[PDB]
Amino acid sequence: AIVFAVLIAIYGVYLDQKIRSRIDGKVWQLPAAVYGRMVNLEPDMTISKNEMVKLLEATQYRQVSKMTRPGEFTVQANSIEMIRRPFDFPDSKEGQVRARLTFDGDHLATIVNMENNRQFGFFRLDPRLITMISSPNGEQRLFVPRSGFPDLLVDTLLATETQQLVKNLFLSKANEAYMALIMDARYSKDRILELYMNEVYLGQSGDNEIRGFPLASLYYFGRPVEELSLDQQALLVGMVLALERRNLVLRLLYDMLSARPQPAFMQLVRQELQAKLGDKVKDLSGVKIFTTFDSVAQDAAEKAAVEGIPALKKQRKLSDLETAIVVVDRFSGEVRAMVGGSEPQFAGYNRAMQARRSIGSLAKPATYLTALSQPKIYRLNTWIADAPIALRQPNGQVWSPQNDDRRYSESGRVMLVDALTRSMNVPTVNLGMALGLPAVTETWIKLGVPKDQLHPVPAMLLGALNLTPIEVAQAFQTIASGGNRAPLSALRSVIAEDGKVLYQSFPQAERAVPAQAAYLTLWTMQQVVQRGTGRQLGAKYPNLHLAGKTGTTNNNVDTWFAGIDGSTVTITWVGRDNNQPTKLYGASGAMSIYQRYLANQTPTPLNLVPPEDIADMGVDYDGNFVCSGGMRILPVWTSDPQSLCQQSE
Ligand SMILES: *C(=O)[C@@H](NC(=O)Cc1cccs1)[C@H]1N=C(C(=O)O)C(=C)CS1
Repeated sequence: AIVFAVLIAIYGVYLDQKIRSRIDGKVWQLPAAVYGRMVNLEPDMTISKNEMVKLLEATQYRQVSKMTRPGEFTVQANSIEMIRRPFDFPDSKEGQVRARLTFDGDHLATIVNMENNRQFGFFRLDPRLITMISSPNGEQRLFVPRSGFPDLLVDTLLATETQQLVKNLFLSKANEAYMALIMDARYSKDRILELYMNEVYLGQSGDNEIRGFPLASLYYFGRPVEELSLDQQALLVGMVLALERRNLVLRLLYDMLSARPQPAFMQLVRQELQAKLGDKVKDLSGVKIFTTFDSVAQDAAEKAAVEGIPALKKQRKLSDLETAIVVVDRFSGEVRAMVGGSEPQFAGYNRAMQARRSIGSLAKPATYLTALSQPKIYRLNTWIADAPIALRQPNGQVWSPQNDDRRYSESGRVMLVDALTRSMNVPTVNLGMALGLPAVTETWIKLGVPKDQLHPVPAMLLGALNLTPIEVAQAFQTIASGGNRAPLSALRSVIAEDGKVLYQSFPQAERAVPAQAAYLTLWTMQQVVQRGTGRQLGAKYPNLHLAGKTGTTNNNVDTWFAGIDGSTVTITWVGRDNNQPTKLYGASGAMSIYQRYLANQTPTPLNLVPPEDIADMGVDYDGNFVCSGGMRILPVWTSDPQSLCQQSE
């Protein structure tokens, strides 16, 4: 019965149909790749040699003595030499660039291409791959075409071992062998290994399969497939006793070689992807997600949390203590770092987005910002009464707020500037009540805090406002930018596999409060750090000229710190998940975590550029403006400083 060779031949044509429907189109449901911030280096930019090495190491760059592969760098007395690895940037796709970065003190002078010895207007740094968004299959892959793999890695694989391809692609011996002779005849020998190098099982991440050479190289070493050393190339081929198999591959093909994710930040990323695009993203294959994430700021914030919390737990003899750190861009609102606990590597509860706590004294700048927005009535030299308060509540209660020392000024008065500097409760209520709670509540709305959290009662002025550190970061960013509310974002762009722009971020800053009131509040916040509540930071970092504010709720249940540098707004919270005493203050708790965060990186000094109609004016001991001289110089929102003439008469 020669009929058999006809029904098996028609099965081969109906197998060639199946190897077409798959390979001609969607081969895999490639998970979405999440990338960090794309840093553009530029001549005259304020970055040091040490700051650049740290930035490089954080972006998966390895320090060497002589460069041979991309993603490597060398350190010299006043320069850095690097082979910037190829990256498919959304703006323009680039390749290998051998560049030299020459420094002059705290700033970069030149970025010169070592191939033609020419200067760069700006030089692009590739972003670090943070994580992959969980695939529906559970099979995690990162697609790279044939060419992307080095010739040595290909040869380490050929041999040991088309036959395997079909097994992992369509099967649960004769069936695959028939498919193998259908495959090899239809597609080129090089196309065959392209699919093989992106199919093979190489690892396990919980209950998510880590398959293919490009994702395995990063999942095991933290460096791309192109930049794999022969010993590492052998191990990746060998996995297709652990040290023994690496050496087993080495002997097959010597003695030297044989001797040799962000759960807090991703919550915001996944939440923003859902809000901006919807359910349309998840279906699409091989999506590229570009975030605002800073590897340098994060590693520094994690280190400050992992080291600071147990150091505070041993000093105050605490059984349990927790923290939350949110770093956002001063001007754009871009979220650079997010810490939701003392264990930022191993987490389920994100304190930076879920721990809704009383803000305390962090509510004070809203009151002074509302006051300073009215320059014809409220200035820095404005006298505020500091005497016993008794306010009527419905029905029979009397609210008598006190300053922390339960004391009042001998004169019964303080200047607005000192009241915020020292975080004095009594004059803050007096000022807040004279302006009225609806005026102070309106400032908060403009600062971008949630509307449903604002209850306009006298207690609001002192800190009866429950917010998460991210909502506090939004409020402080608005004051820090110079009075522009830039809605906080984790997403820069969302790009399809075919290079199609699905989502693109654009600036949407809104003028919330006047620039002058925001400056006057910021300059006053520099006084808290230098001479007021945050004085311990100001003594450690006097040249940074930080603008800050401490927070210490009633019964030491919460310690807050709102730190502002030249480039970032950092909100720190230190407290207990059981809402209990921490034996800590704003300065000793949250601020101690911020210093460590400042020491763990290189911060940008805050040089307040005064906006329009700002004049430095002299006041006498009585607080009255004087023409020439005065024992105190205060900046004033005025277009004609001859407020002095009117005052002197
Ligand atoms: C605001 O936080 C303000 N707190 C209170 O008045 C309630 C108190 C809590 C502990 C003692 S009184 C306080 N501001 C600071 C600060 O950290 O800036 C505190 C030192 C106490 S007054």
